[PDB]
Amino acid sequence: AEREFDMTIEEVTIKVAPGLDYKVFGFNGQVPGPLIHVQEGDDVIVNVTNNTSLPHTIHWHGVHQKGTWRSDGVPGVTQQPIEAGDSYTYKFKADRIGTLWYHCHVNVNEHVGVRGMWGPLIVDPKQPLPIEKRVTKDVIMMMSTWESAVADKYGEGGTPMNVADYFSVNAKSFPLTQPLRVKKGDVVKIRFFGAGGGIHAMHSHGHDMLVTHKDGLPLDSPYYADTVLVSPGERYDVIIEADNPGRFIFHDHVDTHVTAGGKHPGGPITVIEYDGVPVDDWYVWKDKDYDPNFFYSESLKQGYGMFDHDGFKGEFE
Amino acid sequence: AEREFDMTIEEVTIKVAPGLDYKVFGFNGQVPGPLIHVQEGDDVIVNVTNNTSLPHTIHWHGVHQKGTWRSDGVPGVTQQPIEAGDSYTYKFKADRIGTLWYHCHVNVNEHVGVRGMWGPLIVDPKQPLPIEKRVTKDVIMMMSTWESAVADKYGEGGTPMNVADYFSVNAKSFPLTQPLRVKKGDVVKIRFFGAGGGIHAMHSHGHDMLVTHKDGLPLDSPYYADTVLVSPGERYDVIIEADNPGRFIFHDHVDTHVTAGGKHPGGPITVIEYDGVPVDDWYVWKDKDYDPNFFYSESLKQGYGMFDHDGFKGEF
Amino acid sequence: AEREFDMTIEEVTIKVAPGLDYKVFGFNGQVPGPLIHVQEGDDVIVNVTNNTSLPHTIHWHGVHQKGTWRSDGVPGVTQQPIEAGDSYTYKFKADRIGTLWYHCHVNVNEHVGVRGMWGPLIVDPKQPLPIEKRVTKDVIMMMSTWESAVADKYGEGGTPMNVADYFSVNAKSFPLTQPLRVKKGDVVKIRFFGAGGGIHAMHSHGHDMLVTHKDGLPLDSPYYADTVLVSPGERYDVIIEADNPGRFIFHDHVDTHVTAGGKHPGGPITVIEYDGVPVDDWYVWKDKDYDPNFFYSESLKQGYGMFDHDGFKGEF
Ligand SMILES: [Cl-]
Ligand SMILES: [Cu+2]
Ligand SMILES: [Cu+2]
Ligand SMILES: [Cu+2]
Ligand SMILES: [Cu+2]
Ligand SMILES: [Cu+2]
Ligand SMILES: [Cu+2]
Ligand SMILES: [Cu+2]
Ligand SMILES: [Cu+2]
Ligand SMILES: [Cu+2]
Ligand SMILES: [Cu+2]
Ligand SMILES: [Cu+2]
Ligand SMILES: [Cu+2]
Repeated sequence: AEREFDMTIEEVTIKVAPGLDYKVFGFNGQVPGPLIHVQEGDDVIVNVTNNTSLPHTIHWHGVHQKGTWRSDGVPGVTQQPIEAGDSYTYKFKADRIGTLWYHCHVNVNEHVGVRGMWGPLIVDPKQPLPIEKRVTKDVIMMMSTWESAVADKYGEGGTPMNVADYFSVNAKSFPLTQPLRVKKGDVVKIRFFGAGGGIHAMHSHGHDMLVTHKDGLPLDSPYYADTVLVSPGERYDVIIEADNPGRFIFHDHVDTHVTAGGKHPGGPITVIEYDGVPVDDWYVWKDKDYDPNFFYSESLKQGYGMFDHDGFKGEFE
Repeated sequence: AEREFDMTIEEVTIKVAPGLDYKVFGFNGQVPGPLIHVQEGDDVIVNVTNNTSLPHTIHWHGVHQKGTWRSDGVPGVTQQPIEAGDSYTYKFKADRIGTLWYHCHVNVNEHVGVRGMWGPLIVDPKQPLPIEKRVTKDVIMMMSTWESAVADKYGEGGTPMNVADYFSVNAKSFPLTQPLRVKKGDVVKIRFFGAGGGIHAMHSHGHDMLVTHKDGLPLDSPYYADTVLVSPGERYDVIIEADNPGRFIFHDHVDTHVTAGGKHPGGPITVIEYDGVPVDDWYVWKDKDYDPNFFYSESLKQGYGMFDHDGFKGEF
Repeated sequence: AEREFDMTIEEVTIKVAPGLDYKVFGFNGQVPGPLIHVQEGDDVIVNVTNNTSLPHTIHWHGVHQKGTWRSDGVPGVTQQPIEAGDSYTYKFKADRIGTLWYHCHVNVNEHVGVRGMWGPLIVDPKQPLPIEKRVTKDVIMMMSTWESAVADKYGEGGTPMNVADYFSVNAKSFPLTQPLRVKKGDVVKIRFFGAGGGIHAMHSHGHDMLVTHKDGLPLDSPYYADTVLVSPGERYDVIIEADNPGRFIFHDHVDTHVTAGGKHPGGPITVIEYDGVPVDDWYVWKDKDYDPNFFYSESLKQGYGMFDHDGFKGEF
């Protein structure tokens, strides 16, 4: 099918952590950018308008651009940049399946490293693995890092000289992240993305993960892990069988990453919360103001298309 | 079987490197903490007494806690922490096999990053791989990093603003590590652990490694490597066929990791020393004061239980 | 067959990036060092002369040194170092196949980290994989990092306290790298090496890579990837089918690595350029002074032995 989307690039401010507000260039004014969910073989058209003060592009990471290299999104290689106020249209066939993503390809150390210019692109295979058919909950986790010294200043950041002192999943740092709520018998697909410049060792308490896909393509030899290393650019898809009720933390095991501005706890932490487990008064997330779509799991059920999410939206000036 | 162990947490000082003594929170007053070795299916009970000034927990990494999530050891999530002076009992069924480990889950960036709050938990499958059948020597290597500026003061450390300037295997930096002594024909199982916050590229000279397990679970498709990347949390099990007599160094290949306080050589370095090879006058470890249990290989032959090692104890 | 050659170690200066000249210890005065290409089973003899002011060795990474451990190149473990002005002969059998490499093993944090003391050692297997038989272009990519503060300062560098602020493939930072020129239907073997102290996430636009070898040995279960993480000491071999004409950049996806001295773009970046794709006036490499052997692809076609490359030579 032909699927056409209109995307903008906006200057907004997002709250990454308690006391850390961050200026970003959000696709449709949010970080992570909108979920794009299409079927293998769809023809995709994306009309992009740059409502910011600086040039950008969009690169479609994992998309082969078969006969369509001029839509690859690389400035000075496949196009000139999309200047401030201008528009540009990308066209590609989604013939590469799996967990893909998209991100700016201008000034990437800064724009992708700390300005949140990225989002997920899910291409459903016409022939999914048998296990994929058992899945009852699909979860996106996009990890990145932040340099507080340049939070308020576009044009700086993302160099070896800077210090990454805050860490996140889907642009929030614990406790501002959200739990992953399941019930016994759920079959959970988690898609990990190394969206930023850091390496993240994602560990699930209480469960092993069956690693089934690397960069969106199914492994001939899947393997179990309790800790999956995710590095910039990569994706891993795993399956968790939710057959062990409890409250089980799920987090980046890199020790300095579970900090926020030098304080702990913080960083890419969630909790696998099973519905049947009674809540203790001392539980850190008792009475959490809950977002069921923090990992795009509700959007991923809503059919093909492009989905914004207000829990990811930042504030305009 | 039901296996019941008593553990303490103690404030002790350990020698990590020449030039670097470090204040740690040692399980049973040692770093690495004691080896816990049990069989698939055993019911484990661990009574913990906190003889330190700060709160802690113990999380059993890789243990599913099937029906026992309140023993998972996560403060504010599965329990309130064990306060200074207090005690707490963990109970779980060891139904997950393989190379597991245990560590504090309070203030993890500091307590696991630089205060030595970790140790190995080995669960023997009732049914081991055929490959494991041939093994004649079992070896534990737990890698971690240290920040000299906070060595004497609990309550600081483990952040991106700190500088990790010393590196170790089993809490020693070369030359204070120990050789891995083997004889021709040995079949050596090595279990690597990313116990601290760094990444370690473990490279064996003279030999390829067969990578057989990831996070303690056997791979359907094992593969050979001469360099295995180990990151925080992870474990890799490999097999080395000791069929190539010589002196073969075995070390982290991350270049800045083979330093100590800015000086080379240092860091996670050992030597595979084969029996019978003549020792040259200039050999760095000629006349080494040798500890045959530096990699827990003696303890690992002693059956199920909790094993302290005096070579790992700190001072009060 | 017996393969004997002569290597020297020279103090020279290379250009890593616009504005960054770097003092290195180049094998045969070049960085990457010379390509050594032999067949499985060959007997290799390397006569080394140190024409620098400091001691070095050469370690043959991946080479088992079966019955020849005294040629392993490790100072204080397998030999005394090769002092300034002296010579040393290495002898070994190339019985381990695939993508191997060689590097100094003295002061490695500096000498390998920032002084360019490394090169590729390719051992052709008697029984290549079928896909290897289809290869039309063989490509070596050795990644490393540079600390501009010590560019002029032998004896300094490669510690946690230093700052790696330039990044390269084959000792050049974009735009001083070279394009990977292919034609439609080419079958491209690329060998990635973690030669320096950094981690590199190598991403190919427009194409998936089939990962076929880890540290030079063939995987029983190869797998596709669009991003391959390469860490110090490791090698990965991949295959790209060149079936999608265009201009497709190919680079380290670690965000800070595509900088040069804090400026962007720079670092380990190349472009897969297909023959016959029309060239826009804004294409960054439209006027490139092309070196067809920047990835040793020509040398790799010229027989068994040691190959220098004038494009990698430094200035005395
Ligand atoms: Cl439930
Ligand atoms: Cu941008
Ligand atoms: Cu990308
Ligand atoms: Cu890409
Ligand atoms: Cu944890
Ligand atoms: Cu603790
Ligand atoms: Cu853990
Ligand atoms: Cu855990
Ligand atoms: Cu070595
Ligand atoms: Cu040297
Ligand atoms: Cu090496
Ligand atoms: Cu080696
Ligand atoms: Cu790219």
